[PDB]
Amino acid sequence: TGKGTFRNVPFLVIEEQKQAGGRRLVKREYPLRDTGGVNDLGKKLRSRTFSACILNSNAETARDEAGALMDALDAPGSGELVHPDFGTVDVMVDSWECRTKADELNYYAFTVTVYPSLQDTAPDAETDTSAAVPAQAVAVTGSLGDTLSSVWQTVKDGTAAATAVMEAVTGVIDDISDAVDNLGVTQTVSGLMGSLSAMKGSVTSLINQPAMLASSLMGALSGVSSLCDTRTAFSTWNRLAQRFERRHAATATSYNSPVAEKNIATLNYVMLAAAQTYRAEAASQALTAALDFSRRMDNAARAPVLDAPSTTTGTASGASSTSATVTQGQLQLTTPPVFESVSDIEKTTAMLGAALDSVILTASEQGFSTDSVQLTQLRLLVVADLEKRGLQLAGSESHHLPETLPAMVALYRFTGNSRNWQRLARRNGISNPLFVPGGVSIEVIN
Amino acid sequence: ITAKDAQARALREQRRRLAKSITFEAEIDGWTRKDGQLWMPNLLVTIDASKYAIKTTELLVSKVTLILNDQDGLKTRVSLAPREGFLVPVESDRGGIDALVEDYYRRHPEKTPPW
Amino acid sequence: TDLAIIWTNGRGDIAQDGIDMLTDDSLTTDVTISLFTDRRALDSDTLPDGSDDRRGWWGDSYRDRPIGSRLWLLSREKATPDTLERARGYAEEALEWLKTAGRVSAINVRAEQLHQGWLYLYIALTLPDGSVIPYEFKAAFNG
Amino acid sequence: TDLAIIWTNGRGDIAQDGIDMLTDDSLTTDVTISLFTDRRALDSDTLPDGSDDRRGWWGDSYRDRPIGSRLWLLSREKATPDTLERARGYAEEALEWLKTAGRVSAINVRAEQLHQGWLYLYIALTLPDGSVIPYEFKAAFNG
Repeated sequence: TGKGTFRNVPFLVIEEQKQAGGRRLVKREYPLRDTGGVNDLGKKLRSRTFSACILNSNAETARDEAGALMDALDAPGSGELVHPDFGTVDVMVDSWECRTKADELNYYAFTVTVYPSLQDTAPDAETDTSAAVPAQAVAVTGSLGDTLSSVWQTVKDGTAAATAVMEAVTGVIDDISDAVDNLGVTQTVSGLMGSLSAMKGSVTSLINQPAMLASSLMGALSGVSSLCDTRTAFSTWNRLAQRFERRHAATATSYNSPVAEKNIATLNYVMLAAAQTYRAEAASQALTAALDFSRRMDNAARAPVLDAPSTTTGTASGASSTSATVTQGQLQLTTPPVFESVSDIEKTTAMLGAALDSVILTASEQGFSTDSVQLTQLRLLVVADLEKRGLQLAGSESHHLPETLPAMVALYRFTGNSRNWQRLARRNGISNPLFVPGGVSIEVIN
Repeated sequence: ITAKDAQARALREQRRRLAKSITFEAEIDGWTRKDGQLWMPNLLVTIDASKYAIKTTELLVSKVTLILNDQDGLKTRVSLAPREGFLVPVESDRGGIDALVEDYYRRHPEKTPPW
Repeated sequence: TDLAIIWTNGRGDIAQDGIDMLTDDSLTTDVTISLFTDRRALDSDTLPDGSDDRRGWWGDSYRDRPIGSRLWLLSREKATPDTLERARGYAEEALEWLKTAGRVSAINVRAEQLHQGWLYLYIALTLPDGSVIPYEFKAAFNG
Repeated sequence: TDLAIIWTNGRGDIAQDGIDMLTDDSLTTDVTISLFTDRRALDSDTLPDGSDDRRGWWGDSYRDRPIGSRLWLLSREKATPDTLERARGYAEEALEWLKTAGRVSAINVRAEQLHQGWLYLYIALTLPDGSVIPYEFKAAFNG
């Protein structure tokens, strides 16, 4: 029995039932040229339509059912259309009719046209994971500085406690100055070096001022961070953290005081946490730089021509800056050897995660709560950025090879566009692209 | 104003009038260029509109507008003006050792001048 | 790699395997969750119970998609062709999201009445070439 | 004047002649290359093999046109008119790039079944008034 319904109001199918919809095409016809064509643009909605009839042997139940159908078709919202041909769909009505003939006492004829209830936004907001790392790093650094300022206790004596606190502060300053000096082979670091020298020369009056000491150190670290570009930041921060760590493990008679053990331990810890957070931010930026450089906007089936200028990439001589579109990597610089391949990104992500987890577990005992609560979210954001932008790329597949093929042939067999043949070799980690290993799994991007 | 400054502005005015007088406009099909990058201003293109009896050979793009309408599709309306209208009064469109060296370092801009 | 749902005695609970719970990374868990969890009934639909409570999940308004299927509307039905068609339609609309995504290519589902008192559905999904070989099992009874 | 392809034992290769390789400046090499090199199969085509690799050339994305012909889709066919029609269409599509230019005037290709187990293709072109005399050879066997 043909018992299609709209809103649990029964109706009988009759006459014709149809579905129409295709792609939107734009016709491109050139003057004084013959070969033309069209271009694709999405797909238009599926405009369903049907013709239904309601009749009975009473001429009053027919009127009641017809009125129910009118008031159910003319209702606000979307209803479950059930049709023997369409199926079970959710549609919004567009227009309908109710035709009788004043001679047929029982028959009432309807003709409905419906549209799918597809409600999707145009902008389609997503999350910007690249820009969520610096925002969290700023809060983590601020919380660490506040914790150091709060937990620092002034010692007033001139004994082993005071001299040992002096040694710890001057050692931290020495490490920072050594990092800046190693940087300064190319970059000009005169101002930061002079500020560090003056700050070291004035320790006695710092260890007694807690807030000034914490800032004096956070400002130095911020200056070190601002010195580096996207090329050496990861290397420099890697070094300062290794060094600050070799420390926090030599700490974890002399003094005979507890307000020293605590000051030294909190100082060493805060230094470790700040260095590792800056390392995480630098890694997040290095990923963007590497992905930007590993991008080739060619992606077309053209024929090579005898183009004299710029035999290899670059730009034509004499072209201004207005002609070239800037990319995100250049816009932020105002690449490392590790962030190129895939196994390397995996190892880097694992190392960052382990280091930050250890820092959190240690922080849960000095600088108790706020630092750990901020650092866990920072770790989540950093690892999410790394995994979502480096490995979980769009259309990445894994294939094996029956024999060792050149990278171009291997790429063409799997995707059909051989121009991005360097990307496959770089991401796999091959030295010579002509010999891509056979039995080993190969990541092919599409 | 001095004499050299006077000629500089007088030429600037002449070249701006030259640029504003002659205008080419075209509607190409693709946002991307032939090489693959986007269409942007300040580019020297070679015009070969000989079928319409037009004797211009080289022009400089002056305005690029990209469109994504539904009735249009992907289009970019590119406007062209002669290059000789956007030059500085020193240079020209194609008396001593100093002049020769300046001419060489002007023909080759990617080189570093002596300054 | 998530926990596997194992059907024992007509209900599916998680189970152990050696040290930790047995894991599974395939379409089996996705299908058995998208098919046998009650999603919210519409405003016009009638309910098998005499109650007015529509099932669902509190987090349905958090996950951009209704969770499961409406096969709970056929809790009490008699052997008539209508039920066979409605079950086919409900299963298709519940499993359509896989085909809207790229995880399955085609979905052919048919309904039948087996040995008296049996509602039988045959669902055939066409997995793409890159799809890992899915898990397979049979519901078991004990005690 | 490029190298000529000489057919021996059902496969083609370049050959020597006196000092260096024999040359050819005609339509013979162009036809024997445009007909007997496998171009990329479409997404929806069903390959004769049980595999899922579409033969092509890494330079297909560097040479402005697909290289060869789709006659390799008929590696294993039975004696039915559908295969003959498909072979005729595939040869027409492979060689139409010549008629698009001015190198040939018309093309007439027919498919037939000669002595049992023979897929006979008769392709007759119409060279224009100025075209050079094409090369002439027959397939040969040895050993």
